[PDB]
Amino acid sequence: STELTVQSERAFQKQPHIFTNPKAKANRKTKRWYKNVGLGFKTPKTAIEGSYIDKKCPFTGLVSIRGKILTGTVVSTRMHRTIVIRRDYLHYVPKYNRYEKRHKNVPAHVSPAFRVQVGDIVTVGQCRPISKTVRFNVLKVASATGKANKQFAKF
Amino acid sequence: PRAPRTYSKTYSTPKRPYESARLDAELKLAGEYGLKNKREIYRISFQLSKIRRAARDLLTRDEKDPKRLFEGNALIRRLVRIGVLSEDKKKLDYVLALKVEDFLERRLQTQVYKLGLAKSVH
Amino acid sequence: ARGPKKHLKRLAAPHHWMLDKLSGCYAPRPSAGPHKLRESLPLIVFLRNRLKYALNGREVKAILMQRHVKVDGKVRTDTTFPAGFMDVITLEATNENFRLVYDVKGRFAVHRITDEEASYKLAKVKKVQLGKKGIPYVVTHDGRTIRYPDPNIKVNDTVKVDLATGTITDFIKFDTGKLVYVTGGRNLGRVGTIVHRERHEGGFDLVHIKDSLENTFVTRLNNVFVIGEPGRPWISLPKGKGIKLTISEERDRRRAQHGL
Amino acid sequence: GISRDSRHKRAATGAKRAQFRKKRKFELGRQAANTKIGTKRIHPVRTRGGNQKFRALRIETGNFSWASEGVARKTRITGVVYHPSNNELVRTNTLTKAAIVQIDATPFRQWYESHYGQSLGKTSKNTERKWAARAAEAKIEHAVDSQFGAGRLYAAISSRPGQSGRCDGYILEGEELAFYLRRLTAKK
RNA sequence: GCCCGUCGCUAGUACCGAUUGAAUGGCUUAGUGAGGCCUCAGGAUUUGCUUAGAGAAGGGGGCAACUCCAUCUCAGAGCGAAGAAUCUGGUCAAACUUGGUCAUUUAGAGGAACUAAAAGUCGUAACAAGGUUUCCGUAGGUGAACCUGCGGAAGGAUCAUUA
RNA sequence: ACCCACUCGGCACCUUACGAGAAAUCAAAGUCUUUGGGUUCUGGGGGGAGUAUGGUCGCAAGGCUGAAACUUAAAGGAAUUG
RNA sequence: CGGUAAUUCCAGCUCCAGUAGCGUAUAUUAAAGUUGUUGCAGUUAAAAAGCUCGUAGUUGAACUUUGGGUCUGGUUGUCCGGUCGGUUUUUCAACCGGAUCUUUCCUUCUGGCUAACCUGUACUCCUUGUGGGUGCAGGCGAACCAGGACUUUUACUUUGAAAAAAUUAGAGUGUUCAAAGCAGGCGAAAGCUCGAAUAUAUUAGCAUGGAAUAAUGGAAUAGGACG
RNA sequence: UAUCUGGUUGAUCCUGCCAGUAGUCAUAUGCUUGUCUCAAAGAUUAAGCCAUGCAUGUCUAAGUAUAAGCAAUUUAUACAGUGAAACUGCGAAUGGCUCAUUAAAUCAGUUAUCGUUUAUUUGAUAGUUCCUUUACUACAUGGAUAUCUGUGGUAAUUCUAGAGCUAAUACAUGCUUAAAAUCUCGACCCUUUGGAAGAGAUGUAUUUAUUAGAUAAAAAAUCAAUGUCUUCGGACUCCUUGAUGAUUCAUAAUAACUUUUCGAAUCGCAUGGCCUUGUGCUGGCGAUGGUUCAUUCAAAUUUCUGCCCUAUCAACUUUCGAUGGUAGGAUAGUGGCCUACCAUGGUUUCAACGGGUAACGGGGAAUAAGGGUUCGAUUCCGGAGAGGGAGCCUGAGAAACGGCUACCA
Ligand SMILES: [Mg+2]
Ligand SMILES: [Mg+2]
Ligand SMILES: [Mg+2]
Ligand SMILES: [Mg+2]
Ligand SMILES: [Mg+2]
Ligand SMILES: [Mg+2]
Ligand SMILES: [Mg+2]
Ligand SMILES: [Mg+2]
Ligand SMILES: [Mg+2]
Ligand SMILES: [Mg+2]
Ligand SMILES: [Mg+2]
Ligand SMILES: [Mg+2]
Ligand SMILES: [Mg+2]
Ligand SMILES: [Mg+2]
Ligand SMILES: [Mg+2]
Ligand SMILES: [Mg+2]
Ligand SMILES: [Mg+2]
Ligand SMILES: [Mg+2]
Ligand SMILES: [Mg+2]
Ligand SMILES: [Mg+2]
Ligand SMILES: [Mg+2]
Ligand SMILES: [Mg+2]
Ligand SMILES: [Mg+2]
Ligand SMILES: [Mg+2]
Ligand SMILES: [Mg+2]
Ligand SMILES: [Mg+2]
Ligand SMILES: [Mg+2]
Ligand SMILES: [Mg+2]
Ligand SMILES: [Mg+2]
Ligand SMILES: [Mg+2]
Repeated sequence: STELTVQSERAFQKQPHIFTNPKAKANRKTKRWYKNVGLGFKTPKTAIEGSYIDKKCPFTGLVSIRGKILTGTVVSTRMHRTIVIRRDYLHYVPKYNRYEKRHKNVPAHVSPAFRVQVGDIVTVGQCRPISKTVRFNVLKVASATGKANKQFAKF
Repeated sequence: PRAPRTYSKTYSTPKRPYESARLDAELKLAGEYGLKNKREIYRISFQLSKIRRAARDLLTRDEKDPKRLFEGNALIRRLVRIGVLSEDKKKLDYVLALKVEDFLERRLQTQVYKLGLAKSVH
Repeated sequence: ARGPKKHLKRLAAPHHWMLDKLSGCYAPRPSAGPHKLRESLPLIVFLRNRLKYALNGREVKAILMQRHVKVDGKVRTDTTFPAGFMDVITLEATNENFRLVYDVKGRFAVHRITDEEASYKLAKVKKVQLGKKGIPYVVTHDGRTIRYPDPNIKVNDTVKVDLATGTITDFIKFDTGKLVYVTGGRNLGRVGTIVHRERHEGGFDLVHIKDSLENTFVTRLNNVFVIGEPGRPWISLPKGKGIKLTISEERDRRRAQHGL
Repeated sequence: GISRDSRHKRAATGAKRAQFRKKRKFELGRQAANTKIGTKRIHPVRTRGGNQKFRALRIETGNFSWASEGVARKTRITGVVYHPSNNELVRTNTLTKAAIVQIDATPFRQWYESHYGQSLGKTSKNTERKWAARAAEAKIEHAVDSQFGAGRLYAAISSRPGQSGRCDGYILEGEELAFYLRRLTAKK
């Protein structure tokens, strides 16, 4: 979400230490470097076919996914390239021997490879500290459509 | 700061103070087996109760499975060596019924009297 | 606080010293070296509590100063050197060489080893990496780095080490059906065969390891140390030999064996 | 002094986190160098783990580099020509990473006169074959050629001159070169 | 018999309360800003290398640019290196100043309570259909209980009038 | 429009309670120490007090919300005989 | 309780309780099912909002793979001790698995090793034999890997790995007994020699089995599934 | 080792509370007190104040010695035995105490650093300093400064100013050094199949670039560049590559720089081996140092989940970074850690925010059927603090306080 412009800051952003040789004359021009992420996660072609740079993407960046591979649905999407994943869970309380439905929203960076909307479930890997709160990175929008192509009643 | 050398207030009072029949029954014990204090009795009663407490927490589990079998046997082994428990009874469920009177008759107090030597107990 | 810690308080003393609760506020902090704090064994514990060649720390200190003590070829005068797992401690007066190996319980043991075999030290990996001048080099979890290893000495695979010279005698690969000694907490100092290696992406490689008695158990790879192929382990192990009996089984062997 | 604490920053929600401990050394972040171009000077600093981490101060010169050829030289700087973070660093003329700058280009010529020897802006018998075998390899992207004639190429330094001490950078070529030129015409 | 209130005395608990109250601390406007660190300079002093002329009694192995030696050694002067106080911006920011503000404390004239009571006045409200049945809600009034409207309830003084 | 029998819906009585319940009584106030169908709410001796305060709501009356300090050995409930 | 016999005040003798201790004060835990998850009350004793709506919450009907066989591993009681108070089978048992076959897939392949004979290429070392194996073209793959492909996701529960030590429970042991402690034990008493356990800690994460329970999900514009 | 009694009544059964009852490595006190083992002990109130003394310093065969010190006697015609003093080294960031803060903070387990520093630790290791190559410091470069010699001050102080000498593992400079191979330069000949005499540069650190760091299998047609062997039809064949789940990783190259780091003008014991018979060239056992890689001790962050009371706190954060982004700046490093420009996010009744806490977290403690409650200042592990609040030097490690600077008290 934003989006599209590729090169549109005061600066002009390249994938650092990666080159698009002017002497050489390939069809792509831009050598789109990309990362195989591991942990059984497939590299989505929207990253490798696409345009955007992003430092903070796992695929098109130096961001290395590790550690806790959390999940949960997506509540908030409004900000630039990040998401807020709502990781619901229970909390056991022995003096009762029952459960609290607890909440914690997890802010998590989006590589624009994926299309993320509200009410979508999403696996998401811990990585470097991206930002203040965002220590996490969208890796797999599981509800890619979630009845998006199909509403639609009248035969 | 070597380490706190642990201890126990080992021997612990009953939960009322004046059950008349207990006050007599404790006197009877301190008279028969010659005990200077109530303490000497509660000492045995607790020391015993600790065993009982094991036996209950073993008999809750199935004797055939491990701890029940092992700790129970070792608990019995311990008692038969100390000589409270009979050689007729080595069945754990018999440990449960051991009583304070059987413990006292095993003390060096009494085993003087039971082997003669002293005469008249005290 | 404000940087690294210099003391080590006796209750915090890692349990497999079998350090005494009383008789000292402190424990000997194992100094910096090839083996991790808790996985090491400082020589004071070794020479005093274990072997009793010294009656106190003073005598250990002097014992190290006169200097027949030689941990892994070199001498040491350090009262708390990290003499960890596999570390060949040779006392030339008495000729009582000791390899450092775990008793089935977990606590280390005195193994009164030969002249003779106490001469190589088995050692793990760790790395495989390369350094400058493009030199490929291998590292042992159990301390040392050895240069120019055979290309197919891979990771979590053992290596026999010449020790006195410090090179490579030979190596044992890591794979299915290979005698493996254990160095992890609950399964610590058991021995077994290896059946599976659960790969696991990120969250630790597991290994399913049946003993002689064929009681299965699992550990992590890091806590596993390939002692050989089945039948012939490369090290002479203590009485018990990595079996780890049941509680009643140990009680049985004790109260059966009464030879006054 | 100028610390890098997560302690301050109120919080993720707002909760003004109370000042737990007096800020520590390991959290620190020293005064910004913002090195100029006016008489070569450097001071070092004793950082974490000892480490002499040279702070450049009024740094003149830095080895700015080609792409097509793959070369760099003892190359003089002229001035801070455009800085895409903050224009404050343009007028004060404070050199910084990813700042577009102008390169004396005489060393880029003198060495180019050997490499190919075709000249940019507008002997010996066996060399003439090495001269002939080389050359007509790189034609160069127009702006760089005119800037070669200007004596003022457009680099974009990529050292961190408060960390490094060295002010070594990179000649702009191709797309990024074509981009930063549009911003230089926008700023001017 | 029980008992309810007004009004009295004797103690104490809290309450409010003018105080332009007071304190302590926490935050906090504006102004100042100690001191270091970085930074712009600044150069007390210390010296190397320059062949820079000595007196020097072999100032390199026998009158002589010593068969001139790190030669006797200062006027050189040039070139450095290190380098104090001092000092131009920054920056961190104690603290003060003079306010503003939350929290907790704490004097406070006065008021208005509430509770214990030895036991006193004034009645005697309620409990018996308590001598106008009690109640509740809610208005008004009184010397106090209380009373009186309206509506309600019986915890009513009635589980009852048939055609 | 009745009679009579049975039925879904409504409003209440009689007897035994073997079931509840402190009992009065209750076919629910039963299926609860043989303790668990689901859910919301309220109470924790009496007073002080539905007061003080602070909200908040009201034209106001007042409401909603709601204290402790202090005080006291009983306050009750139901029934038994007088 | 105390107004001249006060068994409660105050003193002597008795006596009780505890005993080198016992009282007192404040907390606090128990008792308190007087805070209640287990486990309380609410017609009248305190307590059901005057009523209805109502978002969050919490809760929420039933329904999808059941049953039968066929072998095959154990594990204690039995049947004698077949034995030098212990051990090895059968006549038998229940109990817990495992493999399967039942309209039935347990995730599927691209290949490595195809262990094995479903074999039959020469047919026989050989009691009259289908007792027995030197043996290799088609080829049963579960005997393991090592890489894809893509997993409906949870809760739930399992055993596992981890949850520093002391503490806690607890095994061993003559600190004289214990409270404890990590000691100790036995020789010619010239040297040798056992130990220094085990368990717990269940909250979260990680591991693997299980698929009832509970939720969740899939093909109804089939843009569905396969080839 | 699941336990109840007295109390409202004329008496009854309840609701109910009070009262008892037992225990507290739970405080206090009141009596009383013979012994044995063991043994907490200024936390609670004032994280209030502190006389005095002490609690951190350290030398070996082995860094620096004409103490006008001690030795003293059968190595010193530069030194060698002991050694005050001092510089250098290292240590003083450990331990110890305490609990004021502090309520998603700390802290516990759990991960992670592919996101970093790490003296020490024990493992590893640098022919390339030279810069034209017919006469050059290398068998050893320089002058300082201390302790000292005195010259002194002061009312005080672990205050030290001047001169004279005097060192170093202190501080500066600074030599050798090949062979090969690879990359930039080059007297011509002979019309192609084109091919070379010979000159310069190339350690390690540093900096940015740029390329390699590969890998799902077999077989072609021929268009531009046109190479090897031609047994002059044409053949072309044997053509390189670590680790992880995962990289812009390890590592290797091309290009350079750089107020050009490092590459021993260091030290104690041992006195061997060849004679080209010089005092020649040679060589043992050690010490420290020194480079990045390792490891250890650690270190900073950081993942997940988890706190006591309060709605008589329902909104809070966002001017003065709140949430995100792009870029820089800084840092050891990640980052709203800081700065610019931009977007308007972020949390919340699954209690945000606020307040309270006679709150340091955890391990644990007491109680003790089960479920629990309350306590944890306090022997271990974390975290904080050293009257407050700041700021910093040195150092691997300090925002140190038995360091310093300041302001308040
Ligand atoms: Mg400390
Ligand atoms: Mg990892
Ligand atoms: Mg200032
Ligand atoms: Mg009337
Ligand atoms: Mg009346
Ligand atoms: Mg009346
Ligand atoms: Mg009350
Ligand atoms: Mg209680
Ligand atoms: Mg109740
Ligand atoms: Mg009522
Ligand atoms: Mg259902
Ligand atoms: Mg115990
Ligand atoms: Mg109970
Ligand atoms: Mg009454
Ligand atoms: Mg009475
Ligand atoms: Mg009580
Ligand atoms: Mg010396
Ligand atoms: Mg590449
Ligand atoms: Mg790299
Ligand atoms: Mg380093
Ligand atoms: Mg950045
Ligand atoms: Mg506190
Ligand atoms: Mg607490
Ligand atoms: Mg604590
Ligand atoms: Mg306190
Ligand atoms: Mg501590
Ligand atoms: Mg103080
Ligand atoms: Mg300080
Ligand atoms: Mg200190
Ligand atoms: Mg101090």
